[PDB]
Amino acid sequence: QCVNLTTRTQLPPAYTNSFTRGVYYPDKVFRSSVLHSTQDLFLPFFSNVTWFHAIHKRFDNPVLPFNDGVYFASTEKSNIIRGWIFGTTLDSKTQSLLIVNNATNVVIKVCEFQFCNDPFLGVYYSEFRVYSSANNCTFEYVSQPFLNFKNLREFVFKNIDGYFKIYSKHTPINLVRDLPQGFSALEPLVDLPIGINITRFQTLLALHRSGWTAGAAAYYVGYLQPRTFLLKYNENGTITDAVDCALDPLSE
Amino acid sequence: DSTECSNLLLQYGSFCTQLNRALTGIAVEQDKNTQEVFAQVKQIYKTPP
Amino acid sequence: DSTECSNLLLQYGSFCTQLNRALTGIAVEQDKNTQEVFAQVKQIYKTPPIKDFGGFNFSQILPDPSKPSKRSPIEDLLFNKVTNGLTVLPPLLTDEMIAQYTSALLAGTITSGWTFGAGP
Amino acid sequence: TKCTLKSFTVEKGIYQTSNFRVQPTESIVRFPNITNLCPFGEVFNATRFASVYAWNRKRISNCVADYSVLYNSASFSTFKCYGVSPTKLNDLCFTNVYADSFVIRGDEVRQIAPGQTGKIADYNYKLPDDFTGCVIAWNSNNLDSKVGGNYNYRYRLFRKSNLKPFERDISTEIYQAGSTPCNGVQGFNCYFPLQSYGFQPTNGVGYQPYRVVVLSFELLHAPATVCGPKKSTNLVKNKCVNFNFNGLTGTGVLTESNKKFLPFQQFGRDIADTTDAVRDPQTLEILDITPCSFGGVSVITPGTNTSNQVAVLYQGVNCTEVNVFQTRAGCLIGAEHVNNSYECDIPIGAGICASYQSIIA
Amino acid sequence: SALGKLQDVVNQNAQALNTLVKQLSSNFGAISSVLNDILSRLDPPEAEVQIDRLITGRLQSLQTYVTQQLIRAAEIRASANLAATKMSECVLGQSKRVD
Amino acid sequence: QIDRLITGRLQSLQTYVTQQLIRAAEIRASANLAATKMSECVLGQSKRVD
Ligand SMILES: *[C@@H]1O[C@H](CO)[C@@H](O[C@@H]2O[C@H](CO)[C@@H](O)[C@H](O)[C@H]2NC(C)=O)[C@H](O)[C@H]1NC(C)=O
Ligand SMILES: *[C@@H]1O[C@H](CO)[C@@H](O[C@@H]2O[C@H](CO)[C@@H](O)[C@H](O)[C@H]2NC(C)=O)[C@H](O)[C@H]1NC(C)=O
Ligand SMILES: *[C@@H]1O[C@H](CO)[C@@H](O)[C@H](O)[C@H]1NC(C)=O
Ligand SMILES: *[C@@H]1O[C@H](CO)[C@@H](O)[C@H](O)[C@H]1NC(C)=O
Ligand SMILES: *[C@@H]1O[C@H](CO)[C@@H](O)[C@H](O)[C@H]1NC(C)=O
Ligand SMILES: *[C@@H]1O[C@H](CO)[C@@H](O)[C@H](O)[C@H]1NC(C)=O
Ligand SMILES: *[C@@H]1O[C@H](CO)[C@@H](O)[C@H](O)[C@H]1NC(C)=O
Ligand SMILES: *[C@@H]1O[C@H](CO)[C@@H](O)[C@H](O)[C@H]1NC(C)=O
Ligand SMILES: *[C@@H]1O[C@H](CO)[C@@H](O)[C@H](O)[C@H]1NC(C)=O
Repeated sequence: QCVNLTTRTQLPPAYTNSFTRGVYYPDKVFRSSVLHSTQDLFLPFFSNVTWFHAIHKRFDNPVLPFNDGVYFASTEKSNIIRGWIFGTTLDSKTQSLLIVNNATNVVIKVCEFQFCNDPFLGVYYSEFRVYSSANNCTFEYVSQPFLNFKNLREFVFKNIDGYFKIYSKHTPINLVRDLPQGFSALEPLVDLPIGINITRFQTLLALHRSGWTAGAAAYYVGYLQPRTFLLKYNENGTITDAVDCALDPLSE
Repeated sequence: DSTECSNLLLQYGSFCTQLNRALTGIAVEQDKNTQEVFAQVKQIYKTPP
Repeated sequence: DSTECSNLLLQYGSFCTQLNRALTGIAVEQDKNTQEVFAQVKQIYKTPPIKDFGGFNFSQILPDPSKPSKRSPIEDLLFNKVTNGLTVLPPLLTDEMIAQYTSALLAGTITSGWTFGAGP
Repeated sequence: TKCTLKSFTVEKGIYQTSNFRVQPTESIVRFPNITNLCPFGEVFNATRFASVYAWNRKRISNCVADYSVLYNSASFSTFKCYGVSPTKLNDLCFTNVYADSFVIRGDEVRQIAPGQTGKIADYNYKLPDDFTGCVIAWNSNNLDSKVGGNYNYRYRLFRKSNLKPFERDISTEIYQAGSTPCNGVQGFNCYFPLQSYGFQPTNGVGYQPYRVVVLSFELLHAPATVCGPKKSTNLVKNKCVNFNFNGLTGTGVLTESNKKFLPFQQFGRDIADTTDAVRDPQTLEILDITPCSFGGVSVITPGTNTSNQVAVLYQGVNCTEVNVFQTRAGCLIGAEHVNNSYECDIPIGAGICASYQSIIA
Repeated sequence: SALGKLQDVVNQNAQALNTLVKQLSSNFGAISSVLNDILSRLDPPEAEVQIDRLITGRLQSLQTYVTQQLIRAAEIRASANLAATKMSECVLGQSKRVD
Repeated sequence: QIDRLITGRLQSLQTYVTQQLIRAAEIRASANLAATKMSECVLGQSKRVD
């Protein structure tokens, strides 16, 4: 089942500042009270991060590139954002990745989904229209639920050597509109052995029905580049500060 | 300007950093030597006409 | 702890002995330097209990009896302001004995002037 | 001391002769508590394999793997391993195993190697230059041959570019070897990319069907899943033991650590880039690896003209791990400690000196 | 920054020790920088080559460290001789030497 | 071949830096002597013979 959404309002996507967000733990090694220099796929400091809205009539589900990696920020309240779609052609010709977080659990499936043009979820005030078929499935993984704007969700999606690394951080905030300025190191959430080609990704949202109404939410998409960071590990093994080695001569 | 040469040179580690640091120490040592020898007065005196 | 690595290392000869000899020479040279700088007096002089020096105050440079380290306030400030087969050998003269040597030199130069450096 | 100084007369003083390090006592192997065997049988003893252009990859994780079953059995003509020893594979732990099975001819068995060229290496199956694993090839004449020709095993003969390592290509498009477009029809200068082996049992040993399984081991930084059949021993602490924690080998003293590991972290490391903390695979306990007591042995002696009595100093070693006297410089054996103070004759260190009067300190 | 000379000497010695320890993390062209991994992964014919590469790299690093240690020892010896001269001439007597 | 050139040039550069350090120590000793002569012979009258 597929449904066209024909009540959208045309608006260009916005841009804002990354500040000092997007830092994740580069490896699974404990380090304490040290300054460690690492070269990895990181989000540059103070970069131009793309801003998408969900407000009522805005419903931003565009076609975005994946490139090397994706930083996904979410200023979320009342749980509209439910999952992501990864793939290359997003049809039955190639194999695609489904990540969903419904009311019970988080489901990861690697199948050849025949995706709809407008994949979405729905809340009645009981609606699931994402794909029409799933024929060849190789990987399944059922896990715990991962999840004024009250909640900040940071995720980092990387695909190296057939491994999909998802890094996550949950932050209590009270800022109304933009990204708060500060530092928060993203802990690794899951490592998935999907082994598939990913060049395009989709955000999955949830409708609110009595047509449809979009709940208030906002998300941000940034792109990772290979660069060097100097990370500071405190006495408790937590990354408390970082330096972008190629940003400006002071940090260099 | 050979990138393959630099890629092979990266196998040897931080030798270049040590050589640059030693030369920098020598270079600041020369200025320190001149400062100790000649700058022994903080008043610039002149002879009478 | 690899025996095969040491067996292969024995092909290079007495390089390890040379490096250990050089490090031992440096280590004894540091103790010789400390002896040359601080151990210039064979008498441990002490100040009199009454600090009557004609108005001159030496409390900031004489050792403090209240402190367990027996250091001067200036020396205490100086000590506060300075912060896989490797071993650190302790120095032959400890910090309290070096402080005792400096205290002896201070007592000699206060109570006797330059006379203690040339004789009795 | 006489042998070290290369002289029969030793002057008065202290001389560094050798180094002391405490030997390990026990050996402690800690592997995860898994029992289920991963299907090497379904990889090797399958009824029908796949062709080399569509080579079959099976992911292997979370198992005990007995590699000496594959090694010692007299069934594989080639068991040639790259980057690891075949006999040592029982004593190692890997995060993931890729088993890539296909069928080729005998003369193409050589082409399954890093840094080699041919039709299979360029167009069908490419191995990276940093390959760590084994290549296991055995003859399959009774299974893969038939009188009149077995044409169900095809290899890719034509491609525009060479394959990347571990890239699978199953596309069937007509190769344009000339200027004329092919439009999906074979003909002049337009060939099908897949070419049949055409196996017969009367063929030569070069044209003979060999089944090849390539095992590649992910040794990268990750939790280890595939482990050998080595049995786990009980944990002993506060002693110098050799340890094998999930394939990580070392020698040290395992103690309790106050380091609060995050739950995704297995190892610990410091500014010296040394593994000083590990997570126990079984109890999920974080253990501090303090390396064991060591130091130098110094022989304190007077002149051989005076006396032949000697004392030994173990530098930076406490006296309980070796006339016993504990100094800050180390443990001193053979010299009696006195409460009287004299001038320094033989320097020991940390305010301690030695003299001869017996040897006193 | 009053006590910069002593802190400079302490920092130089600590940095030399840190560099010498850090040089163990380099493989010097071998497959790994850990000797136990090579001894547990490879047969002795190729482990001999890998251990030989590690030995020559670490020996070059150690000789370099000893060379700068000897140079710094000479510098510290000159400074200590100057300090002994100042102790003899300024503390134990009155000096006519200007500055 | 490039590795042979790299190790030869690196050995040459290490030799150059080592001899430069030795000459720097010698020049530092000479400069300390010159500063002592500046303080004691120019800024005052010295009783030291020669
Ligand atoms: C929702 O809209 C999309 C695009 O507006 C529809 O996709 C097209 O559907 C027609 C009819 O089947 C095809 O001829 C086009 O080729 C499709 N476009 C693309 C790019 O593939 C989609 O069918 C609509 N959904 C429903 C349920 O009608
Ligand atoms: C010498 O100097 C010390 C320190 O300046 C004097 O000690 C001070 O004495 C006053 C009055 O007794 C106290 O209020 C201060 O707290 C003391 N300071 C310290 C650091 O002890 C001392 O009085 C001076 N004179 C003599 C003869 O020692
Ligand atoms: C971000 O990009 C848009 C267009 O791509 C540009 O107009 C805007 O100025 C950029 N912002 C920053 C901070 O660079
Ligand atoms: C991944 O997909 C893109 C486009 O879908 C393609 O250009 C690229 O070659 C693919 N890579 C692999 C390894 O299949
Ligand atoms: C969530 O999804 C899983 C699998 O897709 C399903 O088993 C479960 O019933 C779903 N829960 C709800 C509340 O829809
Ligand atoms: C994928 O699914 C299609 C249709 O369900 C089937 O024809 C095809 O063989 C499948 N591919 C694999 C590799 O199983
Ligand atoms: C580290 O953890 C301890 C709790 O044991 C806490 O008291 C301390 O503040 C923490 N350090 C930092 C920098 O947060
Ligand atoms: C395959 O089957 C034979 C039966 O004779 C057995 O001996 C052999 O061990 C099996 N191979 C594997 C890998 O299990
Ligand atoms: C097996 O290992 C788990 C850790 O995943 C541990 O909780 C459990 O107690 C172990 N069981 C036995 C019998 O050792």
